[PDB]
Amino acid sequence: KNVVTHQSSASTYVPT
Amino acid sequence: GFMCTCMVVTVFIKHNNTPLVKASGRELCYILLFGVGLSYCMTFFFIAKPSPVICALRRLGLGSSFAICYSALLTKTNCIARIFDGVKNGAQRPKFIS
Amino acid sequence: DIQMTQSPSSLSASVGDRVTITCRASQSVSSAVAWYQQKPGKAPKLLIYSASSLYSGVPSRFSGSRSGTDFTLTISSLQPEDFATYYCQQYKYVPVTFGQGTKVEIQLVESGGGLVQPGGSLRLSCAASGFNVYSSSIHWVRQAPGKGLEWVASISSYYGYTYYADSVKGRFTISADTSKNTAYLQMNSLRAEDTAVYYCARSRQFWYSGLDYWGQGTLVTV
Amino acid sequence: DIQMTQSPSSLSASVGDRVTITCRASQSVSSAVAWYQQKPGKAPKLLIYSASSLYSGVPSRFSGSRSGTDFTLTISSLQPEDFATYYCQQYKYVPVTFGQGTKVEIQLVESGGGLVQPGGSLRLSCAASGFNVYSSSIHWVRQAPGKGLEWVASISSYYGYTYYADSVKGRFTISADTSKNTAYLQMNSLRAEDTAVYYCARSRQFWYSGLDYWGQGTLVTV
Amino acid sequence: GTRVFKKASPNGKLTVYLGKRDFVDHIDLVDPVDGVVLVDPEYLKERRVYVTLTVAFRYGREDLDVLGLTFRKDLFVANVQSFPPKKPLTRLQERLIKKLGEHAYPFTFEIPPNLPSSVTLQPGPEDTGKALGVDYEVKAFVAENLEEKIHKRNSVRLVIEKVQYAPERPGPQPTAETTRQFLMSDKPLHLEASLDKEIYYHGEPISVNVHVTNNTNKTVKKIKISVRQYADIVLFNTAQYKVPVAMEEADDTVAPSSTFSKVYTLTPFLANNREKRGLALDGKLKHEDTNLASSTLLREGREILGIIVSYKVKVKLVVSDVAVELPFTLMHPKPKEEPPHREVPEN
Amino acid sequence: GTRVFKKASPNGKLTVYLGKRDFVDHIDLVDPVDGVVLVDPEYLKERRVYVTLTVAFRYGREDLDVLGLTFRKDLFVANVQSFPPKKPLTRLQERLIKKLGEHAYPFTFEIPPNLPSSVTLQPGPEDTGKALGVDYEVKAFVAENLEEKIHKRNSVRLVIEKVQYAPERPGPQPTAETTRQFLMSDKPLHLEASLDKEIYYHGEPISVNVHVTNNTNKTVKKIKISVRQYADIVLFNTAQYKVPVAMEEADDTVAPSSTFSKVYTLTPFLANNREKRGLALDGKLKHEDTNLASSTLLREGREILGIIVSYKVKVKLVVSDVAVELPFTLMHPKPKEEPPHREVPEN
Ligand SMILES: CC(C)CCC[C@@H](C)[C@H]1CC[C@H]2[C@@H]3CC=C4C[C@@H](O)CC[C@]4(C)[C@H]3CC[C@]12C
Repeated sequence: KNVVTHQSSASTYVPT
Repeated sequence: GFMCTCMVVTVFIKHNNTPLVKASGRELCYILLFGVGLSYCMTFFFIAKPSPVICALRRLGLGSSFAICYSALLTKTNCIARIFDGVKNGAQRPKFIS
Repeated sequence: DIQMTQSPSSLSASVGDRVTITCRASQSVSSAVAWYQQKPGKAPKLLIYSASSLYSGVPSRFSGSRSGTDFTLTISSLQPEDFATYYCQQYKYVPVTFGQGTKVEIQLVESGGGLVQPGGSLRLSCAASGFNVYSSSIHWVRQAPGKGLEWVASISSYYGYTYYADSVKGRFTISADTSKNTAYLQMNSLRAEDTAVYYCARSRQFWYSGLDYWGQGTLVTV
Repeated sequence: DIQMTQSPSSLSASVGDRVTITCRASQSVSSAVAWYQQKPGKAPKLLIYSASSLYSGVPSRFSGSRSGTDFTLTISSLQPEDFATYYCQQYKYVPVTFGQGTKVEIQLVESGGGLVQPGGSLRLSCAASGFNVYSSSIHWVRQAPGKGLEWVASISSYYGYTYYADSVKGRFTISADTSKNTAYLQMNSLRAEDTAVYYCARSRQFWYSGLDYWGQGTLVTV
Repeated sequence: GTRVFKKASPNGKLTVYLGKRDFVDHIDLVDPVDGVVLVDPEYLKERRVYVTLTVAFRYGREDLDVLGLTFRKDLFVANVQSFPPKKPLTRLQERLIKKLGEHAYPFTFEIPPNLPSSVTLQPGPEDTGKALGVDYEVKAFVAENLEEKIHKRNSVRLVIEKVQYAPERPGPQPTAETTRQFLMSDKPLHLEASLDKEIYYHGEPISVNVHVTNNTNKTVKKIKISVRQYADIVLFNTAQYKVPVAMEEADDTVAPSSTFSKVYTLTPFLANNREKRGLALDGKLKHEDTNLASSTLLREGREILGIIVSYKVKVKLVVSDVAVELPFTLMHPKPKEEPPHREVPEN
Repeated sequence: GTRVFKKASPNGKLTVYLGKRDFVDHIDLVDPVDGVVLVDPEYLKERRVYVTLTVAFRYGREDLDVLGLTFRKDLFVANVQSFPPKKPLTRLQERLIKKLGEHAYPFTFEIPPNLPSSVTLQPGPEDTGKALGVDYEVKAFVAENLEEKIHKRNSVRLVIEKVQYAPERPGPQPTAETTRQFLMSDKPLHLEASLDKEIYYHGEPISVNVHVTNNTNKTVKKIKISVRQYADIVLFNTAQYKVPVAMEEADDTVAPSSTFSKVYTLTPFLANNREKRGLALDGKLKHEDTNLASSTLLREGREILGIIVSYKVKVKLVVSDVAVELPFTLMHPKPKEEPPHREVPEN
């Protein structure tokens, strides 16, 4: 019990 | 009492890497344990043959041991109070450096 | 800065027809493009905000679409009262300068206008009603005769942020009096470089739902 | 394990002609392919090592080439004494099993052979002369009748490394007596699964310049 | 017209498409994290791809940072096999499959209730590592089960935010009273405070009506009205973090045996609290410095999990002292389209 | 037929081709690091690509590791602009340009002399970070000058090894003698030792001839003959690291006023020294556990730079003690084709 541990983004168009 | 104090000292020294000892305050716990050991030493200063040197030693040791123990307790409770109170009014980081 | 191209430069159509206006951006804007309209002698009013999401208080005839970088504003029926100057704005990046502005043919109070010396200091006061300076972002936009609107100053009291255009940086100071709940603009300049009418508009503080409310504005002549 | 395919299975050519032998690997070998040859009743001798680098002590008629995974051994002139069985080996990965082996038609001492009971333990002794066990890697390779060579055991005393084939793992123990400068092989097995002649060869300890020296070998019959 | 957010691997063809960046909850139900993945047929034996939703929780204080320990735990980790070498789909997922192609493998996560919202503690200039707080992440691993180690190139990491909005019912307005008996005989001092409403939006002004009845032998020196923010940390038994995000001190005095009523305006904002290390703020993705943390709603009949953020208007009168607390909710309303989750003007 | 080694970026098209993985030196001259780079025209304003040759030097001891400090320095960093938006080329570089295409930008580095060879200290099981020692690396950055930060995706990192080989001249064979006068009157004890040769190859046996002349009143108990390896660390004024890589203790005794000559065989190897943390070994690329470090040759008329590795056969006789040291060189010879720089049998 005495413990501590236990590319870039993008967008696109999706047609309906 | 001396056996218990030395056992606790050895336990804390061996388990110095645990988060509990670090969070509780290594320095404060060590000095409190030292004061407890000083008290258990001063226990038998009174129970001996009284001499002026022994009388002075017993009075000084009793005063010093009480001061050490209760000042360590004050430091511990002051760190606890500073942590509990959070950010004080008009301040940003009132944390107590250990 | 990002320059917006608006087409056509001038459009004329019959009443009830469908009119399409195109807006091209310099680069990607992440669909953060709004469409505003203004009438002569009147403050601009927002029409479309946030990638073809219709704003409350305007007729449903206006519609928006986005094809890549291009943005299209479509009017199904040209109402007799729907003859105004339309502008394309992008608020994804600073500056937030508007588009070229197309013409169609067949509360906030601003003060501090009047005659101005060629070189000196000017103060513009913006009285705000119905909202707080910490719940909105206050913008000041100038419009010169013979040209469209141009973003000038922006202040966000909640985040404590200030923004000025490159052509006005170093000479424009915008402040928000929270106790008085008003805005002050100080401009120490020279010549007639800023001879334009200044509108004190507001936008949503956090999500920036376009410049919904625009001030009446006062004429400034150097 | 990596299996090597050697073509053709059997080759016959006139004396002085050019003979090409192809070797295909299962996967990439980083050009760590050598070509060996053996004559009947004689221990194998290395011919080409380390991607078409001719080894000292052999005629220059033999040549090598590498095209992707494929390796080619070319003999410009078929000498009357150059009628031996050729093998393609890859030592990039363990096991270091040789190729199929092509046939052409028109010091180290090994001991410990003799008759063997169907099930029991065998000891093979390899006396090494002219080199130290820490300056070379000692390998034991078995050859069965009607089949080519097959890598079995490898020991490197400098790094303290030992390697055995999958079919011989758990029953083969190889040791290097540095004080006696010899090699010992212990095999506790049963039946005639290992009825083959064992050659005690050596390779360069660090850069592994092929199995240059091969032991004479002794016949083992179960 | 609908659009989605795409995250691409640095190498290979591994693209994760998610419909929305915010997955809100309605106490009873939570909006499911539904998305799709495109993976090129570049595998021979590793025909299994996994999607992991992790509600990581990290914490570090100034004293703990100086000492050299920072708490870290995984509140909830959910693993879903995206590739089926049952599980109903949605209209958005079907549209994504149709547009992307046959390789579009769907994945849907149903976030269980009683989970903390995405709240990140404000880090100081010294802190340069991972953001302290509760962060929801989606990680895509193209590897043979979980036995293999995590590869940065193969894994796709995308940060999502789970937030709550203001309830439909405003709730009763706070009204807190306190009567204190002084040591000098029986001299009662009465204090009362009320709020304009119970639900408050970020940046909106807060009007507090404070009425004081002095029947004592002392005169009140100053009145301190503050907006305390409390960050209960259930895990690791961490002490409660209390921070005044706004304060107002009035030097007005109230005569003994007299009544005095007044109204005070307090508008919390981040500009004044930008230097308060450890302050809880809304969920962050790439250090956008979002608004203050929205006070989580414990409508469940109440679990000790994650970070619980609350706001209370505290009124204190000196001459000991009389202190009263009025809880209130500072939570964002439901946005019209979507939360941008970033500074809308980037520059 | 010639082949080169190619290192490719995780993303984009940035491939670095180098002719050989070992760049040896001949004291007077050093073999130049010549290579080519293929970069796709994926840039608009950042039309500058840089190649950096770094002779990094790291060190860490057991006490220092426990304390929490590890020394690190850059002995020599050379930057070359690969793209010229003078510098003679080589035949290999021209062939690489012809085969690769027009985009093949060359880069040539002339390593200055008096630089330490690629020697890596053996790390213990506790150590899991960068290898301790002197490592030569080539890093390709596709960015606008050095002002921009280093990007892992853009930069290409390839480890090269600079090693020295045995000199053509074997040199005089070591012959060390020592005469000691005991405190009991004037009783001289004579010790002499000689080696078969001065230059020694790794794994080759070492034959030491030891002759003892006892004219004293005491009898020698045991004779200890060891192969000490010394790693002088010029930087940071680190204490000399001395490690016995091989030892032999003989219980034979020599009677007083008598002569005794013998020969001893010592063969250093890594199997017995695999547990010696901090031992200097040959340059490593991907933890191949190479042979012992080849004793660097200080033919220059002698600079305090990098790590200087040396070997000495020490002979000690007890009954104080008489100790003698014979320096010798344990260096690899010139390989026929190339050093593989890896375990030739991978499995
Ligand atoms: C400080 C601790 C760890 C060690 C010292 C404490 C103990 C062992 C010491 C402290 C005072 C000492 C006493 C001081 C004086 C005397 C009187 C002498 O005629 C007999 C011994 C006697 C009775 C000593 C016995 C040992 C003693 C009790």
